[PDB]
Amino acid sequence: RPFMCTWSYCGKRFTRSDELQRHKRTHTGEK
Ligand SMILES: [Zn+2]
Repeated sequence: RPFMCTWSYCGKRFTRSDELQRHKRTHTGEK
């Protein structure tokens, strides 16, 4: 699965691109 978050500290792979969008959406700060 070519879906991995860029957050190194995160250390978690994904199966859907949408996940990273929303998950990363709150990886830091708040936005
Ligand atoms: Zn992540």
